[PDB]
Amino acid sequence: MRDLKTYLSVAPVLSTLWFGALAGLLIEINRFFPDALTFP
Amino acid sequence: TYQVIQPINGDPFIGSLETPITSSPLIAWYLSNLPGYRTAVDPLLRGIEVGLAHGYLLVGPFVITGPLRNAPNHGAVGSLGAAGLIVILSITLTMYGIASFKEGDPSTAPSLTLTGRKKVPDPLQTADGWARFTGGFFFGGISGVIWAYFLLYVLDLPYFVK
Amino acid sequence: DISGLTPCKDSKQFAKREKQQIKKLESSLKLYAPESAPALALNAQIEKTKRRFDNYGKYGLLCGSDGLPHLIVNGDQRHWGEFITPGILFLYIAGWIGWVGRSYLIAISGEKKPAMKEIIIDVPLASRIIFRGFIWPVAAYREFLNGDLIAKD
Amino acid sequence: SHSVKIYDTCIGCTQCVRACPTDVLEMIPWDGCKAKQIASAPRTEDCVGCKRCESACPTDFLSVRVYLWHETTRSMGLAY
Amino acid sequence: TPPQLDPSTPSPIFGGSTGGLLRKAQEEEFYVITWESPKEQVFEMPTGGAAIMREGPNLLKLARKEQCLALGTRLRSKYKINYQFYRVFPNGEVQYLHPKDGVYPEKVNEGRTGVGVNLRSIGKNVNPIEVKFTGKQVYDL
Amino acid sequence: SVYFDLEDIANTTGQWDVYGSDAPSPYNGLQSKFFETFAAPFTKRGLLLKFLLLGGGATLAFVSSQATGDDLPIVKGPQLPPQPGPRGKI
Amino acid sequence: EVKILVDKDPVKTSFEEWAKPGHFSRTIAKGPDTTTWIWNLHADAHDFDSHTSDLEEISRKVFSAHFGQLSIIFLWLSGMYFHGARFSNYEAWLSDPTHIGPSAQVVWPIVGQEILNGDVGGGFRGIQITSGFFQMWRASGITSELQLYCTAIGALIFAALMLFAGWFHYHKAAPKLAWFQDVESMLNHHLAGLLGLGSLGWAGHQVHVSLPINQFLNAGVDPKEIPLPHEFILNRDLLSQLYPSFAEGATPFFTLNWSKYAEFLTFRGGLDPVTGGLWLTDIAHHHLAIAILFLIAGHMYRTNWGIGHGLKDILEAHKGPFTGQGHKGLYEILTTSWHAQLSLNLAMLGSLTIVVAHHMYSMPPYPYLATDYGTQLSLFTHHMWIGGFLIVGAAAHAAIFMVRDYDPTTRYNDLLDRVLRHRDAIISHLNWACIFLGFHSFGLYIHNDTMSALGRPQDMFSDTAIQLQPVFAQWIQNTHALAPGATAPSATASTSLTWGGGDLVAVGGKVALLPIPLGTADFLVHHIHAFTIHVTVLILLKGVLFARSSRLIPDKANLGFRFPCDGPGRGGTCQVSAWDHVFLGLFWMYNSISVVIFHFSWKMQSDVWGSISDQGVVTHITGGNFAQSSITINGWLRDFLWAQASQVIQSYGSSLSAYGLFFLGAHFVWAFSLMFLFSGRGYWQELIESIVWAHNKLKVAPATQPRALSIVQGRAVGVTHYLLGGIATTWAFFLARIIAVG
Ligand code: CLA
Ligand code: CLA
Ligand code: CLA
Ligand code: CLA
Ligand code: CLA
Ligand code: CLA
Repeated sequence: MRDLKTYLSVAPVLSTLWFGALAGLLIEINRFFPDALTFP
Repeated sequence: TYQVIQPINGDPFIGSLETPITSSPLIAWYLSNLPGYRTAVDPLLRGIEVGLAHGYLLVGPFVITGPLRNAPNHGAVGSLGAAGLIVILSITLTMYGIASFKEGDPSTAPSLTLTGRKKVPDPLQTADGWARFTGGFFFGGISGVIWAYFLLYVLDLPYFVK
Repeated sequence: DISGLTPCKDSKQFAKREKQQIKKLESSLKLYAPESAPALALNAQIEKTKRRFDNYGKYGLLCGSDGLPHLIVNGDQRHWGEFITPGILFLYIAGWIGWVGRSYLIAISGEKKPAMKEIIIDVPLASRIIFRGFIWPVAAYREFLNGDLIAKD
Repeated sequence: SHSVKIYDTCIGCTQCVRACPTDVLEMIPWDGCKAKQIASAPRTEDCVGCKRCESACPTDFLSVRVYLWHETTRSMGLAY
Repeated sequence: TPPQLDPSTPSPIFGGSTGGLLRKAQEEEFYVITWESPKEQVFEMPTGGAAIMREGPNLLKLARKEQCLALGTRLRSKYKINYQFYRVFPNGEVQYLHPKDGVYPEKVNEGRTGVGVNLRSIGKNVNPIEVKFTGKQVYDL
Repeated sequence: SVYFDLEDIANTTGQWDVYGSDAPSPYNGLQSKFFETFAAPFTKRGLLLKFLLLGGGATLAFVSSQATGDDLPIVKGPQLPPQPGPRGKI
Repeated sequence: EVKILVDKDPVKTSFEEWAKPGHFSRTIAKGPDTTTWIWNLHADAHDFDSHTSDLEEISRKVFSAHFGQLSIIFLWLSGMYFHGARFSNYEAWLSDPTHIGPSAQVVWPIVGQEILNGDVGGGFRGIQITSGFFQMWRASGITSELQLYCTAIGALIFAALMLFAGWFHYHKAAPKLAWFQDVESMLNHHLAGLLGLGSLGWAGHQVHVSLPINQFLNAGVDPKEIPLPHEFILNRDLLSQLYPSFAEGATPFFTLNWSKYAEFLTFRGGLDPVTGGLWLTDIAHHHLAIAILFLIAGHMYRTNWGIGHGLKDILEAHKGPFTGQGHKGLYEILTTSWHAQLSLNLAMLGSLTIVVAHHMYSMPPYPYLATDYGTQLSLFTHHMWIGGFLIVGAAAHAAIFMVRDYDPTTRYNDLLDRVLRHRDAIISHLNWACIFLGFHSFGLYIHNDTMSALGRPQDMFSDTAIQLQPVFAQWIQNTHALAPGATAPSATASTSLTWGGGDLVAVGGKVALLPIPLGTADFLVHHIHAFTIHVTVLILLKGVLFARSSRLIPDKANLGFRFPCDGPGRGGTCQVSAWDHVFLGLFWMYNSISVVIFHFSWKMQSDVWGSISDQGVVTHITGGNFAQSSITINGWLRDFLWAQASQVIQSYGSSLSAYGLFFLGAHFVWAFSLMFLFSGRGYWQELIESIVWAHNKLKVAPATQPRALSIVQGRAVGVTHYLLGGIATTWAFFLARIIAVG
């Protein structure tokens, strides 16, 4: 349990989780606010 | 059992091996009877033979594959090209001889046979010997080119490919 | 307008581009039943294109002699929404990231083997640090005055 | 022949000598270090310049330095 | 130590290879490594292949000093055999090389004088302009 | 049993003449006399190099200068009216 | 004696070693000091023989890794079947395979990417696929989307099974070393058990599920009214109408009247005119014969009873006057070295993949595969690349065996010893052969280019000029075309339409196959192929043979298999390790395979593929321009590279727009690789020294000290990016061209 939490804190796993969350956020923003060239 | 491949001359620490390609009696005799390995005879005659063979062999490609191959003058043009190649080869031989051999130095050829018997080293590896060899080569090559031309386009013998 | 450009609500090339895009989309509509799902999907694309062009008209963008929007960066007060405001937002996010990274690197520096917290991240410590970037300009300024920002070697 | 030089930052752990592929270096008595020995290069004519000694040098900076110089048949590793 | 001379001892059993001596040994030099073995055994050759070392004296001729030293270190590490090697010239001159003092060079020994030892740190070498238009190098000073 | 002798370095290092033959001349005496007589001028390496280079250069220049339009298209020259340029240039 | 030998609970299942990166090696387990550690962890992950010296421990690891790989492959197959069942137009393609393009991928409507859902036909929008799964599914008799869903579920279950098997055999029941070294039993089981029984089962499926459903499909009946496969087993009457011989049951099989089964077991040759592929009745008989052959083959070796052969006995009895003791000692080498077995298997598999690629285009086995040009080109190129990579890996692992596991004192072999005793002769002869082939192959192209540029078309090497006819290949073609009449009397047609039987098969107004003519241009490309193959062989064989030692480095074995150099001494000793030789040979393998696939593409588009009208006239894609244009480098530059790239460069704004983007990306990556290939790490470490100062000035310097990539790692990165960019450029260009124009 402790060892598995230590493994999930390793660089590649944390990196893929973080970038997946970022990609999902950006994708949803672009889905609901598409084609933004300026900032109104 | 019975192995065929042996170390060269019985010495396992010389960088070669004895194989049927290199040490069979037929190939050994054939190589020993070529003009390039006739140690005890004037290099001029050996060069004559070598040039006679090579200039004769050089005529065909120039005559048949050349730019003017389809012209009625193809034979003479190809023979002239072969003669020019022989001249260039003689120039290269003279250059190598001048660069490699000094007039006073003795021969660089080995003085032992395969059986360890002392022999006279080849005079071809001297300045005078090489000069005689290249002169003979030039004279033989020009004559061979002329002979091939005479056989092909002066007597017009029914050769299949001309 | 600026640099000889005309607003995209006036330029005829912009409207011609919008008409040609819709015509290109409507040619593939002919190959499907009027009630099919591909016909419903190309119609959504047509509405998306109409909304895009209408928005580009409304925001007040300048278009060249090609019918395409052109950005104005020099600092004009009526074109701040193309470079200045997005740039400020980017500079706020990037400074946030940099400051959270710097604080985490400082926090693990004084340990026995600090290279193990750089490949296996102390997630609770990162959670503590992360939300300090919301006020990163204030702290970054304040360590400039005191002298805790730059190492004087 | 390349040039091999030894500086007094030597600690005399003999690492260069046993890394020599052509027996160029050796160890000689000394008094400037705790080991009471320093390296020497009396046979640089057999040097090939592979710089294996510098890879075995623990001192910072290197205590044995190899400078590539005039090339001979021995220094180019030619067997023909 | 008085260096040992070169007898006519036998050679390891080998079938021959194309990696042996070339004409450089005829005109420039070659090398001879001699050792003593307690039993007949297999050993890899530095020129490729495996040979049989005989019990008693063993003599082997090679093209380079590096080959001789590589074979010697392999013998010392694997078979625990002491070795020597010499340089032989076309005129029959033999030059004893290693072990030069009778002691291997990684072991300190009296009677050796330092060659190429600089009594300074590597950072105290002078700049090139100080040796410009002279024939000397900065590390030779 | 041994292949290392200090008195015989040539045998030790393999300085052998493998295919060299010490047999007498296999050529006929009259033919050898003829070739010796008529190839003697070409046995001077200093003279041969100069003669070959200079005579070959002169022969090459002469043959190139005597070539006709049938042998070389470059000697024949153009036979067709010239093409015009992209925008009326000649 | 041959028996199951296992060890119980050898390794405890715990998460403790997951939290300790680098646990598998002594050096890496201590943690990182610089960034090099991070790379060293990934480079040594699967180097099992470097982790431990125990052969049994290594063997158990490879045994479990194979189970993991099998689980991954099963997951991939399950995904393919699920996407065929859920996101494909397979059921519409079944009713009109000549006018509908296969598609099994549909993209989401985000950021405008929904343009990639093109009009593939059948009321479907998606991405056209070139894997050939639709034709294989049609051949297998698959008719509905439900049977693909069940296959996906079964593949998922099998993937779970393989994963559990790997865990169980590494942690619960680990086989002993003696179990792995039972090579006779393994060979017997893989020959008779795996291959023989697998082919027998597939033959049964073909004669029971494939033949009837495909007979219904080729007759022109709707797929939705074909009886289900089990209906052909339940009432045999349905099977006794297509083939009345089934009414006899298995009596003809047991009474040795096999000609009674001639209805569905045939020896025809050629192609099915309705389908354009091999006759299914031929394929079923092929598999049934292969099953018997392999079942008999798998009974050759002795395991526990007296009958059978001993592999060591066979090996030790093959020796002669030129090879000394012969093959004695090879059994010990091949039963104690994983790397030698890996090398041999990689070479054989890579060679077999190329044969598969060559045979699949000339004898299309699947229905409606020949007239789907995009699938054919993609399959050929894919299998060529796979074969080349496996062949290169064979040389790499042979070099690894030479460096590590070679030991003449305990594992001597006369053949390997004698090969190492004349390696100079081998390498010099291969060098001469490479130079001769390079001249007499490529310099002919330069001669042709110069003659064409000089206004002398009559002096070139061409069919209207000096000819170089491949007379031997022409004779082989003529011999194979006459086989049905004299040398294969029971065969009706030749094994391929390309031999020259003077017939062409057309399906849907499209040419499937026709006699392929050979001329001077083919003579040129074939010798070009031979030259590149010889150069790759030279590079790899020189690395394998000179890995342990050379005249430059007498002790190259002590430096390892993968080292950068041995210093600037001896004039310079860069890239002397066996690893570098593989690194260099990858480029030449890439060159050779690129030339082969370019040859295939141009020849197929010029002389085979095309369209046929209802008059009898054939019009090829490029109109037979290969013979007169593929003889100059300018011809390849203009009529192939420039002419056929016009598709991928005008694909913007269409469904093929993803191939132009990949075209540019591949060019970018290929150019990017040259930074790594042309430079060295000494410059980059010094450059990093200045950036580290800037970070230290702002107190943001990491504890893990930044290091430039190692000398060997930079070469690996450069070659990987080079290969990726090069292969992706052709992938995009080929796919765009053959989808737009094919
Ligand atoms: C703590 C993170 C951090 C910070 C504060 C900086 C800060 C700086 N870097 Mg830098 N850098 C970083 C990480 C960081 N870097 C990493 C990870 C790399 C390797 C890819 C580099 C590679 C790099 C180069 C090659 C150069 C700089 C340069 C610079 C300076 C100019 C700004 C610049 O060019 O940014 C550009 C920054 C990058 C290209 C890298 C950004 C990488 C990501 C965004 C950082 C992520 C940090 C970490 C993962 C998050 C921490 C999470 C934690 C809470 C658990 C500036 C002092 C330049 C310089 O010295 O000129 C003055 C320069 O030439 N950096
Ligand atoms: C090699 C096998 C393979 C491949 C290449 C694909 C590829 C694809 N499948 Mg697929 N599939 C497969 C096997 C495969 N599948 C199998 C075996 C099944 C049966 C179970 C399916 C069932 C299936 C369905 C049912 C669907 C797909 C879909 C898709 C497509 C979109 C996938 C996607 O966006 O992921 C979705 C994204 C993720 C799964 C996220 C990635 C997760 C990683 C670990 C990162 C996690 C970070 C996370 C996202 C951040 C938030 C975390 C949280 C803590 C904050 C894509 C082409 C979809 C499609 O084509 O739509 C039209 C679709 O609907 N597949
Ligand atoms: C049930 C869970 C479980 C647990 C707790 C362990 C625990 C352990 N195993 Mg074990 N193992 C398991 C399941 C498990 N295993 C299964 C199912 C298999 C069969 C494949 C194996 C096969 C196996 C072998 C062969 C070995 C171990 C070893 C070990 C030990 C250290 C391994 C380690 O650090 O893993 C951390 C490593 C990982 C988490 C890597 C997992 C990578 C997966 C399997 C492959 C997926 C990659 C895929 C291609 C990704 C593609 C996308 C990418 C491009 C982004 C440890 C005691 C090793 C040992 O004893 O140490 C000496 C050892 O040699 N195990
Ligand atoms: C008829 C018996 C039989 C069969 C069918 C196989 C089949 C296979 N063996 Mg194998 N093997 C056998 C007997 C058999 N072996 C014996 C007797 C020995 C000891 C001498 C070995 C020792 C052995 C080793 C050391 C290795 C294999 C491997 C493999 C796989 C090669 C990969 C492949 O072709 O994928 C084909 C894939 C399929 C056909 C998919 C279906 C999977 C099959 C049906 C499962 C096999 C079940 C097995 C025979 C018995 C299960 C035990 C039972 C208690 C459940 C393949 C699944 C290699 C491998 O990948 O390991 C995992 C490997 O490294 N075998
Ligand atoms: C079944 C085949 C097979 C097997 C079992 C092995 C197994 C092995 N090889 Mg090997 N090899 C193979 C095929 C195989 N190889 C082939 C075909 C080649 C020729 C290319 C090589 C070339 C090769 C070399 C040159 C070396 C090995 C080495 C090794 C050993 C260490 C492997 C390791 O730790 O890698 C760790 C794995 C990685 C570091 C991952 C690398 C990721 C690659 C480079 C990216 C591939 C690109 C990808 C497909 C595209 C992704 C796109 C991206 C945007 C996501 C191991 C025993 C090494 C060794 O020391 O052996 C003892 C070694 O030096 N092999
Ligand atoms: C287009 C670029 C190019 C070319 C022409 C070559 C050429 C060659 N490489 Mg190569 N190479 C290249 C790029 C290239 N390489 C790159 C990028 C790499 C890095 C991966 C390598 C890596 C590499 C390795 C690792 C090896 C080679 C080898 C070879 C040689 C193969 C033998 C051969 O074909 O000789 C024939 C010569 C040619 C085809 C050259 C063209 C000659 C034509 C006919 C014109 C000549 C006319 C005339 C002589 C001009 C005289 C005029 C006068 C005024 C001078 C040959 C010299 C191998 C080798 O040396 O084996 C012998 C080898 O092992 N190369």
